[PDB]
Amino acid sequence: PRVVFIDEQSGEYAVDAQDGQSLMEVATQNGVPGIVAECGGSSVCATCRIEIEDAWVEIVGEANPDENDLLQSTGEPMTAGTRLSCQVFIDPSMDGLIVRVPLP
Amino acid sequence: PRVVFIDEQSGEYAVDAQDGQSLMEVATQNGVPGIVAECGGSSVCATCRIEIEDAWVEIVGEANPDENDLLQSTGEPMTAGTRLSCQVFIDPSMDGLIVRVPLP
Ligand code: FES
Ligand code: FES
Repeated sequence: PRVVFIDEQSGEYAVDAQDGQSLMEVATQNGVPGIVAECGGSSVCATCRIEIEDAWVEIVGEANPDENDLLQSTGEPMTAGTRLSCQVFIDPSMDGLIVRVPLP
Repeated sequence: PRVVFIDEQSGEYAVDAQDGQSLMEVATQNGVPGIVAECGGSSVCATCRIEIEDAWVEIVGEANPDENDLLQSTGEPMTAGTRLSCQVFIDPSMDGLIVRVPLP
């Protein structure tokens, strides 16, 4: 599936993901700046945090409870589309997904 | 990933799924009774309906707008877990997923 990453300082990365890859894996494997897997997908580091662009927020689904716990406690206020990219796994429904990378 | 289908009359089917299969595709390919894909995954026939069970309800996420609309229009019972299985796609987070198959 096609996944787009908004670097709102520089433009949109378009990557071709495979099914079952986590969003964080598709970013770190395609050199998308701003996503780092410090804790390796354990919902501790919150460094992989991404923002689902509005149209896709219902598709992707709200954050899991562990995500919601972490994202409401570590740093920036979360919104409807805020997710840990390590918790979002690519699948056919997500072809064309647009996500924004919280950046500098 | 492992998926479990409850026939509440009969027991629990256990199936090994692959990433990127829809849950409906998992049910129909492994002979899980009560799941029919009449419209073939276009959110019309609603004969693929399931109910996510237990703590999987947050993991999978609520129904998408097309599912909610269809489940409203057809008067189908909808709980927090109610999904069109054709709209739910297997990915690594769902290993162990338990869903209820509404049966007779
Ligand atoms: S990689 Fe640490 S929270 Fe996602
Ligand atoms: S197959 Fe018809 S709505 Fe799922």
